Amino acid sequence: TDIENVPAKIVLKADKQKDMKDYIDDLRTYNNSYSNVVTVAGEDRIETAIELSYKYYNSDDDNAVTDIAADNVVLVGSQAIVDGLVASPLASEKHAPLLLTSKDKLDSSVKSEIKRVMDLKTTSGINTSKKVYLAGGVNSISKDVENELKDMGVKVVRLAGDDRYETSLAIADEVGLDNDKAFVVGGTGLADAMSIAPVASQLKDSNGNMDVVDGDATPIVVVDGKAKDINAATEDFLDNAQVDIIGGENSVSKDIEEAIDDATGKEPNRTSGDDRQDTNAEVMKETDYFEKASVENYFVAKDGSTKEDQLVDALAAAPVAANFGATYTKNGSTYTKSGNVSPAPIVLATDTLSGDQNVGVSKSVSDDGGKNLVQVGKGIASSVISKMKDLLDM
Amino acid sequence: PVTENYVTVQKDWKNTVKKIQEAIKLKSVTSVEVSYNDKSVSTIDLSGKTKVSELEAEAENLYNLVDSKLSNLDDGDSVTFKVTYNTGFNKRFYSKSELEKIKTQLEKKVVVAKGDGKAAGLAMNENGKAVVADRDLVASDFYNFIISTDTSTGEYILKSEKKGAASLDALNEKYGYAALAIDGTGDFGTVTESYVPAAPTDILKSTKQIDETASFENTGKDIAAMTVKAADPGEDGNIANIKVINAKETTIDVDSKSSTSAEDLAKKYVFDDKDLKAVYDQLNEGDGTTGKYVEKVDGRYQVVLYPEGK
Repeated sequence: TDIENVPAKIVLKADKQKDMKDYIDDLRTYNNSYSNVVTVAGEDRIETAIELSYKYYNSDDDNAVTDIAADNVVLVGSQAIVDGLVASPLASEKHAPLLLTSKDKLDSSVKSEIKRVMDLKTTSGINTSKKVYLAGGVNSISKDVENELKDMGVKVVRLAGDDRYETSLAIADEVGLDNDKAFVVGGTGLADAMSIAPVASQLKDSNGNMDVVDGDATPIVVVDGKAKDINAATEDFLDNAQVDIIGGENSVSKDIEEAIDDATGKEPNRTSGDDRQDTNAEVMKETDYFEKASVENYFVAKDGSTKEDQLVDALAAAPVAANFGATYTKNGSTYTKSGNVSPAPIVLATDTLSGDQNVGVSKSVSDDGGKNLVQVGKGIASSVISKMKDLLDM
Repeated sequence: PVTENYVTVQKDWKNTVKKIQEAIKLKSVTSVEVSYNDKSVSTIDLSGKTKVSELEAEAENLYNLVDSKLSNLDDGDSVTFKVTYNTGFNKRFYSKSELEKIKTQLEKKVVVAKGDGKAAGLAMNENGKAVVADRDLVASDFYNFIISTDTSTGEYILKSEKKGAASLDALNEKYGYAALAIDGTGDFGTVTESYVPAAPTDILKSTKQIDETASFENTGKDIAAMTVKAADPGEDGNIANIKVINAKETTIDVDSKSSTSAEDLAKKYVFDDKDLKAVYDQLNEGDGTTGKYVEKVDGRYQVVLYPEGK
């Protein structure tokens, strides 16, 4: 603002140097707290994904992920976390939002949001770079949604198989194993996969550095961990890539782990806790994912303790958290970024916050404190939000 | 020559112009450039003027010029005064306030200090004999000081005068000069003379300053009068840029119990941390005064913050 437009002129008087410095420090704390502790929610899960897309994609927000028209969009069924479980790294690599629709009808709110993010306008045409991906079979997203999108005049690509295991492979094949690295989760590990979605969605060049312009995502593959081996299709995909398993032995057993060791020729790593919230905390504690005392931004979503389908909130927010701090833009025919990237994890908690998670946040947060705290969706108790604010010095 | 900036608000504009008028009547201001919303509209040059009567009129023209503008200033508009002034008493007048302070100081200055009596010095009357004095003598015991104006320029001036024979006699019968060590048993009129103050000839005004060495010099029973010498030099062509905006001014005393808390100040307004951090970082270095974000004024730490909005 210009001095001719400022609302007030504050004059601070003090006797001693200490009492003045302590006032400024407290002023800094509350100024950052009231500004950057936000809640992006809306009335239902479908509105929640729209709220995230409107704020962070093709937007003039100070912390938007992109401020230019998006070319791709990822669609997931609102009650099909099983199908679109690994859809987050795809959205992030394609520079696209992840939205939710109803299984039967294409909701009008989603219709409008797709037009806004893609910059579809009756005065101009849809060119050949405008694609919409569907994650799930016809029992996840019906043919009606597929054909109504085709009547709009955009490209539609359904990524699906005969079951969740085939479907995950279709999506992961689309992401690409460009850096010889993949993540593996169990068929029952819904929250476990959700804790690694923000990490997988990070964009890194071939030397493992953050790069939102040229980097690639890390695919996630779902396997049946109640078998003695892995099937051929899965084995064909993984090839010779370093594997990280997310979950305990009761989700991915030791014999599947050994199977991946022999098929790949590389000992698989594993991050796991005692329950959903402990595994969430362990991801924060792993230095390969979030280096110690260097995280500034944090996301919070529900853990799905009461109903598993509520994990979709984190599903839509994971691509945003992986690219927070930078903004994707153009300057002519050249794509570039604006700012610097500082990825954020997603803390999973509905009613209470486990002590494991408290250690996770305290280790990861930088010594200067937290910069941004985002609450995704409604239903989260304010107890955990105040506890997170205290942990972040906010 | 210094160049400094100042930001003032609308509800204190009459005081700000008053101050500029006061500097004009002291012959310090060379020019005043007035700008409306960063657009130069008028200029006042006081080069030829060398009399208070002439400077008073140009002071009035400044108030009449910006009266309706500043009185009806709207959110978003601004007025700027660019003032060029000189410093030093060889280039400006003494104000009445400055002369009244000097007068009090001169009146209380010590002219003859009380001694032990082991050599020549001040003696006091004790029942006919000269004994060690009970106090020191001050300039106001011998002289009286007067503030009037010059009949050529109209500037305030300071002059001194010998007290009346009545007041001086009342002193001659109690204190005197002993030209030899006093034994405390020698008659007063014989072992003491009375001090003789000189006739004042100097006046304090422009181009002059009080000469604290010569003034009230003691040479035996003689006392010199107030003496003046050439004033110290000052710099020419200092600039003060005073802006007037339509913002509410709020002052907070951190050392008070009722003051606004940093939490409640942060709910009302929005601040930039690049500036808050600039202040915090300066206060972690020495006394915290070296730098433009913190200063000491009237013995207190002061910091001025401009919120970006509410």
